[PDB]
Amino acid sequence: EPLIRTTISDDRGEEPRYAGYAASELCSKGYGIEDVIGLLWNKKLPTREESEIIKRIVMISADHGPAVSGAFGSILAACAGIDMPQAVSAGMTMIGPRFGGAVTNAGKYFKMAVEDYPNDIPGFLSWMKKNVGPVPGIGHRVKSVKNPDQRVKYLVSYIKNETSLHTPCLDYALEVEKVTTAKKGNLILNVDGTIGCILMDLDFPVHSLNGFFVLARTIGMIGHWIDQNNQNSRLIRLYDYLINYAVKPEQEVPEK
Amino acid sequence: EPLIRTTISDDRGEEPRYAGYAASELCSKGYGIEDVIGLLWNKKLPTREESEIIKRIVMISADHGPAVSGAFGSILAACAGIDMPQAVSAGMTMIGPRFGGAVTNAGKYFKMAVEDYPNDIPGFLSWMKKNVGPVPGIGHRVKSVKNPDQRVKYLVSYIKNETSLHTPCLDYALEVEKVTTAKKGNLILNVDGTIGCILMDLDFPVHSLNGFFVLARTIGMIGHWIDQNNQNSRLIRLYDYLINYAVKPEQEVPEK
Amino acid sequence: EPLIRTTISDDRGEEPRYAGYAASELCSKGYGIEDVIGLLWNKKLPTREESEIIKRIVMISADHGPAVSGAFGSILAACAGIDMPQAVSAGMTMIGPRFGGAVTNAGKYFKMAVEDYPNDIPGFLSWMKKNVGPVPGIGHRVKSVKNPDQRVKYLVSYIKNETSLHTPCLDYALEVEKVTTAKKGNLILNVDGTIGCILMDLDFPVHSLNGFFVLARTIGMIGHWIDQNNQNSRLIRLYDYLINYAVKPEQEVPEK
Amino acid sequence: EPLIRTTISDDRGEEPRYAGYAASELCSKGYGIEDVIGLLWNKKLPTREESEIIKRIVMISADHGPAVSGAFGSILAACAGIDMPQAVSAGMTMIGPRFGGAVTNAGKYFKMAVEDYPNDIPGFLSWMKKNVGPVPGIGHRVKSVKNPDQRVKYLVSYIKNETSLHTPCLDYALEVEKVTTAKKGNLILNVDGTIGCILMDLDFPVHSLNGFFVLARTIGMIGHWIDQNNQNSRLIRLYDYLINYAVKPEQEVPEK
Repeated sequence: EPLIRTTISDDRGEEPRYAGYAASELCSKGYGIEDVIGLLWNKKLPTREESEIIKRIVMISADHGPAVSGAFGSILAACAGIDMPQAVSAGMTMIGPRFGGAVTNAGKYFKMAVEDYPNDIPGFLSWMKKNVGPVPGIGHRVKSVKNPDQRVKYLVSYIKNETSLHTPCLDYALEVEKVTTAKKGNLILNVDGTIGCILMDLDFPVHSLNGFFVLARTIGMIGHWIDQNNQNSRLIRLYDYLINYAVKPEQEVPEK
Repeated sequence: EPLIRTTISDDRGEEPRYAGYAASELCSKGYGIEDVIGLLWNKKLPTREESEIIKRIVMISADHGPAVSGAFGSILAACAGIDMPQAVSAGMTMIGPRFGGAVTNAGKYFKMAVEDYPNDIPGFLSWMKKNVGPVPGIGHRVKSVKNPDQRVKYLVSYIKNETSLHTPCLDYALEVEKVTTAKKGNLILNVDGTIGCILMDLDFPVHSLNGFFVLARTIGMIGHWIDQNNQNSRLIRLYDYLINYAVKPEQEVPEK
Repeated sequence: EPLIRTTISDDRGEEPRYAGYAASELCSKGYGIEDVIGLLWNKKLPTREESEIIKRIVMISADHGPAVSGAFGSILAACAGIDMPQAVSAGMTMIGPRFGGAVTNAGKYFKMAVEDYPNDIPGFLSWMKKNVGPVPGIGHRVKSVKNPDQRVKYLVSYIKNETSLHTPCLDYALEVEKVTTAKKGNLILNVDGTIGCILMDLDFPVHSLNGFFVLARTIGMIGHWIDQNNQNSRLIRLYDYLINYAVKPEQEVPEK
Repeated sequence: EPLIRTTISDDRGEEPRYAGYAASELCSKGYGIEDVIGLLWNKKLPTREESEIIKRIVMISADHGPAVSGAFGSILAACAGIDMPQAVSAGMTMIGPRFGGAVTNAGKYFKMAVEDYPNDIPGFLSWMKKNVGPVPGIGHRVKSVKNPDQRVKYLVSYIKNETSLHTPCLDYALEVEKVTTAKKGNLILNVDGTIGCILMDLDFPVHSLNGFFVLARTIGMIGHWIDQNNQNSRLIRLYDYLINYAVKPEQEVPEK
């Protein structure tokens, strides 16, 4: 009775087979990292145009500076003298509802919009406000109509002008963006919404969606760990004035 | 007084700059994930031939089945119902001296061989036996002269026949392999030794070396998590006969 | 302006204050680890009976062998040569819906049972079957009416015969057990259900419930890491026959 | 044939046996968490004096505010919406050479001092300066002769006045402190040095020393996670002025 069942990778031969294809044969025939991602996560070789999109999603989301949770977690561990894989694992642990997770929720709700509200953006927005609250993939702290997110503008322009891919989730999100930005300038289609829609339009299943942010941000977290080690950075201690000690009154311990 | 100092990535503009280059501009000009890796880990755009090698190292090492520590850790967490980033972080935590770590040690000692024993393989082997023990990057449990590692054979053949790159560490390791395999057939140049030498020959610094295994194996760990979730796999419990309970004699608790 | 707000601990003096009490003063006056747990997790010094219960919950939950996810994760990392904190972090990552998490759900649903179905076990069981699935805290793979869980029998007997604590959630769960075990012998009140109910009955906040399993099992995971290191245990590799390779048929890679 | 060998815990009976003792029997006879720690980490029931020391080490070490790496890592994950076990695993990942790790080094080097430099503090200090660097367990950022660490003063006073335990490592460290504090007021025997020496003097195995900091700080990290969740704390973003962007000059991407 086997303990585990696996379907994606076979290491038993002279080299691993990813969804039935020999790793060196993928290399030899000119395939890339983006193609191995499609094979191991979706058991399907991407088409030429899908491959170009996967490559761009990873490149555009590789890093977003040291202030955000994943990179900061990796930096904190690097400065505490932790080895690279363990430091990057601490930063990766930050990926969830507030850091990267909106990719999945945006994919889910824009897919629902296409299926249940195809010719009804007001109905979709009304249902979202009532049942979810803010629309996942809409809104940014600083990026806006006046200050666009070039990561979004580039990905959208590339998929629309350099591919023939039909993108109904992304198309719907772009129509919603026109409405939400008319309400408030900061209500843009953000990079999580963009990637979430594109991945649904590339036929990736809902539970694979987070893989793209996890993998891409690992590139950046490894980079931040290397950077801190190159600088011989010292242990981080949060400055006292950055902490609000809203603690209980000091008390004497009562006798038992 | 800033809390942290960063040198690799600037998110303050319309899009991130990786070692001074705009992410969308790298995409537009036909660069890939392998190029973003070079920028974020080494602050240098790889040459055309270096880029082809980085791409192949990642593709060849993306996964090696579910039995090994990283993939198995990710599977265990997936079967316990843990979300993808946290499950992959558990598998990534396994990367160290026995799982992936030999890449760094092989790079270090073959670089030392080139510098200190250039025309003296017997001297290098004698020093290694006395001061280290088995040579890192030499030996495999099942792969041998009779059963070659096609991952090694492919990477070596590609860098030698499809690039003009000078590879002194790899060349030295290949010369050592001829000697060690003459001693015992299983003493091949393994994939860790191969990649470790190539990365030293691509001028990556010693402490960046582990990034390649960490990033590549994240592709596979994400895949294994998705696979277990697609199958709706049940909680793993190690079968009783697989555990040797070499426990102490059962004793009564003494009165205090 | 402050980055974080904290309410539980103040390190600024000659020693830390936990919910207002000096650590050495707690030691001096004969308080224990269980008292520090109550202070840091609930900002309240436990009463003597509450302290006795917290102590017992931790002792009973410290470990449950090497086959379960947390201990096994810690062992896998120990055998891969990973340092103790990082190895224990990998095992801790396994704590979730299938490993330990049922403590919180059992607490939540038995509290709901007391409030919404006080004299109606059939109504509670019907609602649970329809809206949740199997009742959290009910059932075990091997423990049963014939083979009782002495951890449960002890905790129940102690709280009923050695304390005056009012336990409505636990009382309800015990009444449910009388019904479910009459249906099938394995439908016992399990240790997660027992602890979850007791914690609810102790008025511990819903957010804190998982702390008890996390802390207690850390004792066992540290032990397993030490044990594997004392034995100089070798790298674990899952035996080939324990893996079902339900992989895709081998295919040639198509030309681009 | 078995995959793993275990010696500390047996779950196969009606309840787990820790180093041969039944968990409920330890509870019944008045033993505590500190006794379970001795059993699972050292396979020996502590004596009453050893038990009192273990209890105090854990209580004194439970937390040291939110500014330090472990607690801060747990807070960062809590504020990113990560579940408790995974958040605490991120904080635990910070435990290493700069955060908690000095306990082991101080134990190791003060044991060496007793064995190799018994009546020779200048010889020990000279060897340490030449071969190690700053003496592990000596020095503090803010605690000094003028501002003592009450955690140290309490533990030292308790073991000297309330036990008959022979403490040669601790005695040596205290003699070193008399010399180093005469050189500079901040060169005190710190809490890591104190605990490390005491653990060595208790004959705990070198492999186990880190267990005490890992376990104790898990109490605090769980507390910090609960605290942030009670407050419904927002996502942390490191303020721009706290980051020094020492980035490369912006450049155009060259054509391939």
